[PDB]
Amino acid sequence: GYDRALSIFSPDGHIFQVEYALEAVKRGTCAVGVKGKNCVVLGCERRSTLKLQDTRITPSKVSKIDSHVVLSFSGLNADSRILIEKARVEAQSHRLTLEDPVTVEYLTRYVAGVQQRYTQSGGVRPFGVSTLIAGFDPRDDEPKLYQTEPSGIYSSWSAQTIGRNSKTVREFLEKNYDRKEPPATVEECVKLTVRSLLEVVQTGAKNIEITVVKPDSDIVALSSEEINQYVTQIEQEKQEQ
Amino acid sequence: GTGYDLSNSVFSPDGRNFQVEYAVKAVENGTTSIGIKCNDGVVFAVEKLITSKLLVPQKNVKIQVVDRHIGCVYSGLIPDGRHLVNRGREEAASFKKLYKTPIPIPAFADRLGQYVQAHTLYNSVRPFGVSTIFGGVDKNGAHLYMLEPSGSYWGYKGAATGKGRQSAKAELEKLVDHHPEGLSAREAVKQAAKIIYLAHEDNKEKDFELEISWCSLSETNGLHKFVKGDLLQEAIDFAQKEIN
Amino acid sequence: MTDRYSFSLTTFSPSGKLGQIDYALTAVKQGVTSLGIKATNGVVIATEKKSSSPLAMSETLSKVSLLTPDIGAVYSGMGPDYRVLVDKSRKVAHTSYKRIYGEYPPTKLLVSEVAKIMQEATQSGGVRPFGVSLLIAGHDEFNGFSLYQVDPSGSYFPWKATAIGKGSVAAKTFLEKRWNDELELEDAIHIALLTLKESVEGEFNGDTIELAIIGDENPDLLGYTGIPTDKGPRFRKLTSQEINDRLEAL
Amino acid sequence: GYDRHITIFSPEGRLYQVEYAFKATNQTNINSLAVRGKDCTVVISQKKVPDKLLDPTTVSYIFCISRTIGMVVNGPIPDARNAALRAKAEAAEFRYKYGYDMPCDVLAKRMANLSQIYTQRAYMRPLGVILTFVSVDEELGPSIYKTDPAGYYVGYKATATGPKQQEITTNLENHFKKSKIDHINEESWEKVVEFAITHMIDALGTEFSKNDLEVGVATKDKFFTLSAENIEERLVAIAEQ
Amino acid sequence: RNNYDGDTVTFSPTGRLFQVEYALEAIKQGSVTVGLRSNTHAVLVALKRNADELSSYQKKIIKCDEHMGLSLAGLAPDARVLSNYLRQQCNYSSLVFNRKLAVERAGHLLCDKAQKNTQSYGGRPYGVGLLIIGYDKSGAHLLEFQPSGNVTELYGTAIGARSQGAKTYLERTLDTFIKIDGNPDELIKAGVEAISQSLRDESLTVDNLSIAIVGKDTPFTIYDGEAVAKYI
Amino acid sequence: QFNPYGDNGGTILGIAGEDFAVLAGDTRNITDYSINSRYEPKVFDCGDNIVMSANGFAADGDALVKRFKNSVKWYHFDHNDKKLSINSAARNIQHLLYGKRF
Amino acid sequence: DRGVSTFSPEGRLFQVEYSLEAIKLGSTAIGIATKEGVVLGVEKRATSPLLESDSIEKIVEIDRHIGCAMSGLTADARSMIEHARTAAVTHNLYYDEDINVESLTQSVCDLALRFGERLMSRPFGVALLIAGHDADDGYQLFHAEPSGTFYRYNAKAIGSGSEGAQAELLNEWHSSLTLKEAELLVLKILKQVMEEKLDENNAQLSCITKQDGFKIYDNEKTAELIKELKEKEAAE
Amino acid sequence: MDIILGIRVQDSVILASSKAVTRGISVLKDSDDKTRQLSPHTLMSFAGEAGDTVQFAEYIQANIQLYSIREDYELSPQAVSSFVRQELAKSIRSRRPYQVNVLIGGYDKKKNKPELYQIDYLGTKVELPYGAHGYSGFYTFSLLDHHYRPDMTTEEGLDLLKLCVQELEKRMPMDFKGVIVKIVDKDGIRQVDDFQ
Amino acid sequence: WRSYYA
Amino acid sequence: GSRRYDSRTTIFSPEGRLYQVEYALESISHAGTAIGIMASDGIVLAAERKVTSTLLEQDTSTEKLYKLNDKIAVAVAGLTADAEILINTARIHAQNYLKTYNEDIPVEILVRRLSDIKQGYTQHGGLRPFGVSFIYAGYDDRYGYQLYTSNPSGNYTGWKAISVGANTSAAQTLLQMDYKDDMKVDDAIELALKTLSKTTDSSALTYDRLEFATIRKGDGEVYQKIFKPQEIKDILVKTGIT
Ligand SMILES: [Cl-]
Ligand SMILES: [Cl-]
Ligand SMILES: [Cl-]
Ligand SMILES: [Mg+2]
Repeated sequence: GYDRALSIFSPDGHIFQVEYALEAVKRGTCAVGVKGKNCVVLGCERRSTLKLQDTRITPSKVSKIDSHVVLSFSGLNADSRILIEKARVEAQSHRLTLEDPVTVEYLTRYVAGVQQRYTQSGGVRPFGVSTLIAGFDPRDDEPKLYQTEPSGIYSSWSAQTIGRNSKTVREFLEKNYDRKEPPATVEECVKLTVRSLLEVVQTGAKNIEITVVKPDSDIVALSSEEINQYVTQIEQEKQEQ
Repeated sequence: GTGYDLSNSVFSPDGRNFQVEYAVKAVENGTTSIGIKCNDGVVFAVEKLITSKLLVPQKNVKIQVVDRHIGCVYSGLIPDGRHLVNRGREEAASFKKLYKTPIPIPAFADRLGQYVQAHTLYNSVRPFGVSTIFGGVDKNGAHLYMLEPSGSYWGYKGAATGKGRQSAKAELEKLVDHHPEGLSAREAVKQAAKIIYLAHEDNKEKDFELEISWCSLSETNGLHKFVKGDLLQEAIDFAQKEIN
Repeated sequence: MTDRYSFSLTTFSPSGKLGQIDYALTAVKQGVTSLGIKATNGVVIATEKKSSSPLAMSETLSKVSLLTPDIGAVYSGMGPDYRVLVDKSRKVAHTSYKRIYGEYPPTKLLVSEVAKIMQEATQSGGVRPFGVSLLIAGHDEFNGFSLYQVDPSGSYFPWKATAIGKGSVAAKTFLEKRWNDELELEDAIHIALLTLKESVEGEFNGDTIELAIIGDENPDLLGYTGIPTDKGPRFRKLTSQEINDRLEAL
Repeated sequence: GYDRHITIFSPEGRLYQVEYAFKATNQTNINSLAVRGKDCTVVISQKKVPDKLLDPTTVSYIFCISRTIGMVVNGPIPDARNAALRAKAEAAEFRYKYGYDMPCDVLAKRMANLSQIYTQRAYMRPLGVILTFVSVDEELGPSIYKTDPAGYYVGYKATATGPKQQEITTNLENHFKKSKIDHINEESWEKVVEFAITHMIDALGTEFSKNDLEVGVATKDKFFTLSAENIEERLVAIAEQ
Repeated sequence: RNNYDGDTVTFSPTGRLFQVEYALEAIKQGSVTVGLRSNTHAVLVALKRNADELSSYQKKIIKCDEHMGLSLAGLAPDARVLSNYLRQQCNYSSLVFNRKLAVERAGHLLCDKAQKNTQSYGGRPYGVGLLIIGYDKSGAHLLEFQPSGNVTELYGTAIGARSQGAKTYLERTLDTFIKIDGNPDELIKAGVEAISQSLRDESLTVDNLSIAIVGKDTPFTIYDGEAVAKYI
Repeated sequence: QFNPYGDNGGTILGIAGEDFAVLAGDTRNITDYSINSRYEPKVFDCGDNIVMSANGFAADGDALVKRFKNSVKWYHFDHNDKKLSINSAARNIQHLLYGKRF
Repeated sequence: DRGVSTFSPEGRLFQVEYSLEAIKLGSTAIGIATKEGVVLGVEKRATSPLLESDSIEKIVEIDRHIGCAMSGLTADARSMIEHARTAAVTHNLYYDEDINVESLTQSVCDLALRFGERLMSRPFGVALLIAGHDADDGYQLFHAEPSGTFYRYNAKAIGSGSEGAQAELLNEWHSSLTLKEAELLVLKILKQVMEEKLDENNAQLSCITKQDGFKIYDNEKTAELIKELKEKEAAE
Repeated sequence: MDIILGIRVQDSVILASSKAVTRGISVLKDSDDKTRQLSPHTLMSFAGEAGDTVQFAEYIQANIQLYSIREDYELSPQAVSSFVRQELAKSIRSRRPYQVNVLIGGYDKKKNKPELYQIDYLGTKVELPYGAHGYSGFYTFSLLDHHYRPDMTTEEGLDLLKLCVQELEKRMPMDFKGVIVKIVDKDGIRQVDDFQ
Repeated sequence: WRSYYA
Repeated sequence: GSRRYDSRTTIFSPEGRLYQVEYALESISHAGTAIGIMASDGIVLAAERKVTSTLLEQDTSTEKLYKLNDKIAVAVAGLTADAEILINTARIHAQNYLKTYNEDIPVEILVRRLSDIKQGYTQHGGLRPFGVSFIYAGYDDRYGYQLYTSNPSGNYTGWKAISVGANTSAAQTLLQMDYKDDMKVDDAIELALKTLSKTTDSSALTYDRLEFATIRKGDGEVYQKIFKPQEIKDILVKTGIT
């Protein structure tokens, strides 16, 4: 039984192992989510330092938890699997014992609880991961979007981004998202998402992935052709005096 | 040691276990306590420093009994002593439960020792902060024993440990010359009071209260009893006389 | 009063070195030379019984050890470690093979098992690696003769011949010279005594040399007769006399 | 570095804690030697009682392990009695489980194997003692087997242990070089005890009183220890030759 | 000291166990409390401490049975633990043996419970001091518990910050109050004076004064607030 | 076979008035056809103005009362000497009993 | 790196005392006791404007008669709440009665010290205002710290503003205060110590009364209360 | 003795399952769907001891659904029936074994073949063109042996099934309150809502 | 100062 | 007590990197290079032995290429004994999956479980990571030929061609140039052999310093071939390196 306390307080009241876990997130690819009026979109970046990777089979950064809920993340990939599994299992347990799928908040509160437990249990280190969890409550049309962090804290967001250069992307979103009039179309919500990744990706559209989640378990990821189609026009409306 | 004295089970480069030696310092700093073996039993005596006139006299007993025939006294960290005695009490019951006969004194000695030595084996425990004087009458005699934090123990004619150990040992070696053909249970009680008084002159700053117990095949029927009442005063007196 | 050492005592250093394995190997290097040679119809393993007092009785101590009736082991490094590894190896050869298949394990698999025992001392909580290298030599029906080396890391490799311990780099070169794929067992026994002769500076005779072979089946060592498919053991330790007889003819 | 404190390797490939454990075996300043007779085995050891307050009869480093195995300990008494109990235990269990008396060499292997362990598991220290086991074995004849804190053990024509090990050893080496045999060719154990006490004196350069020694004998039937009087008888005889 | 005080399983080169000593320092920071006894009763007087003008006053006295109780000075959480264990022993003795737990035996049981946390790796000593009073078959009793494990029987004492004031007073008035038999109101007054000798820029009020009494035919009961008006 | 249950007889009665309540039982304790005692009280005062009786197998009956009484003692220790409402006791005894459901 | 249960040379447990520092950085929270009920308020303090400030829950119900406000590492509070709610429901299952406010506080504090190497690895990084009503000691407000200790306060403020905000309460609090007086007074003190202009979106009110139990005020109600307070002030 | 019938025609698999739930003396319900959908193309019916029956089924359900989300892929029917047999084969030597029998009917969207599997509480599994559990086989197997053709249409199967259900209504002492019928084909799982 | 002591 | 000697093996650096994972990767960088290249019709695994002597027997020697399963194989780079531990658990997992579902384990599921195990040694239990990196070459009737890599962190990803061990930044750059999606198996074979000869820290590339294996379409099934010493010498002449 190895139970040494790895997350402890230091004299100024910090918990360095949790804070250093946040540093793991900062080093991770950028992830972003945007709420529409009738949908939610999650976008992630693909590191472009690796040109020879099979994209058929490399695990995507957006994961289905249940047929109505998705989770993306920035941070250590391997850590992400543990959270994603725990969450997929819990959703199925919820369906069993309540005869109802999880609310987007509930599944989030669950993931965050696991993340928190790893910050005050002997023998374990915090998760180097932050998540964006999105979807629609069952039999409900109001889109939902939440964020969790290694500390266990979670909250909801009209739009939000995490990972390397999220300060930039958040500025962009903060100066492009009208709470009072949120993107009224799927097509233009995905537009606002690609745009914000282009502040920090540049490069190609095979280094972006987009996923559209719509009410009543309607989840689809776009293809390079679909995504590049948004790269152009975005880069064209640019060049315009 | 040069790093070699921060954990317990660690050998220094000349073969020592400093953590045990540091425990001995705790024993040496303790109250003085003795045992005198006689021709048919053992006497135990101990010094009770009266820290303050607020301590109730007669009322902080220090000598502990094990089973019905074994007496124990210790110097140093008192709660450590109580701990060991408890283990001894368990160990004597286990032995009697299986073998029926109450535990022979040498058998008891090694039960304690094995346990104390056990506490020098791992850096997750510290040595016992006590030296213990114990003995009794068994199927073939009286036996006195003293047991050190290292776990070492041997059988003694008389033994002492604590702050006044040196005065005590000196007076006990004398006691073995004059009264060498043998020392009777009753004289050993008297001589015990003498030795505690003489030993108390270190710690002369504070007053003290004498406490004696014995276990004599003829005077207690082989059972451990506390010397109280008249026989005690007779010894307190014999001490006052013989120090001048 | 319980094993409160739940954590690895062997970790990666910033350079990528697994320190305690490195040091364990060092301990092997200090150990007496031991060597093995594979021939077409036998394998031989030899080492020096350098006694630690003329009052010690060298026969009471074997560096060469029978693992199965067809497999032998010799070592270089910390003897007491080798000893408890021979116990572990003999037991595993039963619990994890004989009790399941009714056969003794074949050489590679037993070697594989010993490796796992050492690999684990490289990663489990609160323990140091083993401080020995092993040369295991033996024979099974489907793989023939074989010779293996197993290191404190848990790595093993199969050899035509090799040596470990003190004058190993020297002796390795000596064996590379004299070894072909046509040696008979008697030929290799010769080369072994010769290769051992340089790594040894004092007296060199059948009382200071240990040498055993995996060869023909010795039905005379079986102990019982009447089961014709039981052929008897291929491992055999040479006698003190049997060594000298070849030492004169050297 | 911490490799001086627990039983792990030094960059030299060494176990300092095993080495420092050896140094503690001499902490008693007591010498011992054992030799084999025609049909007995004798171990002799110094007996030093410096405190007038000690009961000399309770002071010994010779333990009767089984009816046939005697064990002499070179080292501090607490570790020595710890070792003795474990051997007494191992020998009673061996008899129960297997139906014969545990042989001297076998007990040595078993204790040396336990010894090895404390050099490999970090949570236990070696014992600061060297164990000399002697018997007249029913298969091997008179036997001497000795184990140390390194986990090493072997058998000896004769042996000696302690601070003046070397003087005694070179003494006995000379005698066995001249006699050319592996034992004292004497048929009485009383004579063999004398031989031992003799060559002890000639090698330490000191005479012995009947209270300076402690003597143990193993015959086919049993292993027993000699009294002060059985010793004085021995000493008298040595003086008449 | 630095090298010898990171746990309770390390001796100092001079024989001390710093972790236990640092534990005693918590007691000295606690608020003063006094115990004293005659031949017929035993009394606790305690000075309760508050945080603000707006906060309550931390309780200092705890009933353990109908015949036994203690006052605490130091880490209040730890006293809860120890007083809970003491209530359990009192209760076991009552249930299994139909026998009230002798005060001496409570002391012994307490000492041994605490001693476990000076030989235990990964544990800590208790950070609290306890004054225990009770009436059993051998009369009135007062015990002083220290986190070292040492439990001591006295006629009187006081522990906590500025405790020396009350202590010296009790050593002075000793022969007087031991004889206060069969007059509880007069023994409490004796205790209230003793604790008074330990104030510094503070006067006893109904909100900060707390008093407990037990003895022959008077079960352990606690007075706070208006109940303690009588004695100021 | 060892049968862990017995029957010590007894009859008990409890009546609730407007400002009062009574609980009564005979004081005879039996085994088979023998009398164990002609006065062994079975109706007990538990404090906080609760009287209790557990009639039938008397060892079990005593055990239950003993354990409820302890429940009261610890209720006080754990809730500032608050009186134990009869209705609250009733709930607590349900749990005491159902703990041994099997 | 010493051990988590270690005592300092001044008699304090390091990890507990470091834990108290983290609490000082937490968003502010205030509770006030009045013979008409008890008021809990919190600084929400959203980080970005995209953060939906409704999902910021620093006031939670424990039972119908017991509410709780938190300040510090708030993620550490989830399981203290879960235990508290379970103690409230369990006590009712066992005794067919509501749990006492102090008894539930005592239960929460018993978790605080269960760490070492001893299930949890470190103390909690969060403090609690626990406000409630029971029929033995009426309205009550309690302050629970990761030290395991707790005090009953007539009013108490924890977090960033605490040091100053508390001195404010010592002057403004009196026993004949009314529920509405303490509502405004909580809004007032919060507005002074927050860094943003207080509005019905970065601050939250709620109370506990015998008749209506524990409610968290909806934005509408709080806003209509913020205005009324701006006006009483301009009326100098 | 509830009725668990299954027949695999050429393009689909048909499960017919008795609707009645009788506890002792009363018939508690006449509309009980003894089915769980294990995935879009796999349907399992079940009969046996009271609580065991649904517990096992929904347990198997949740497990296949979890596998589906994790691999974003729908396990073949052969693969599901193997996981199901394994669970029961584990159960039978457990403390309280599940006392459930099941039919598993699925469309193998990869082989484009319908498949019907029969598994009893012991973990006995057989691949069959038609199957039943309990006494139901005793009246219906002679009908099915006769009129069954491997190339029957879904409508022919339904007609043959109607025949089987009518013989059960004639000769079986229990009123089982009719059946619910479900079809599994390339397009998923639909319930024939007007069956006689 | 310190009010963490009773 | 013993807390004095714990190298905390599962902690974060102030930059948010996992010390022992980084140090273990440093270790792996000194191991013989292994390469995997995926063609339209097969997969090629080639690796370099760091252990070389005249007397070393190579007919019966394995150090880098291991069969997990009839349709999956691994190339190993790192502590070869750590590899065997992880390998045998993987060989089991494939057999467990077959027992449960009566279908061969899909390549990715096996890769995930092996990587999940590594990730565990990274987050709890206080043990050291496995100093191992894997290239997985497998075929399944759902994604066809697949190529993967996992390392001590427990992260895994899929590749068209990839390298592990020594000189990977060099080798990966050579592969990025000359790899074309429409390559055939024999093209891939020689791309791999030619990448090693350009990055080897050795004199020349000789058969006695290679292991080599191909997974190709066989029969309507998939054959898995681990070249014998002689077959390697041949392919080295055929492509012209000898
Ligand atoms: Cl956990
Ligand atoms: Cl091991
Ligand atoms: Cl108050
Ligand atoms: Mg494993």
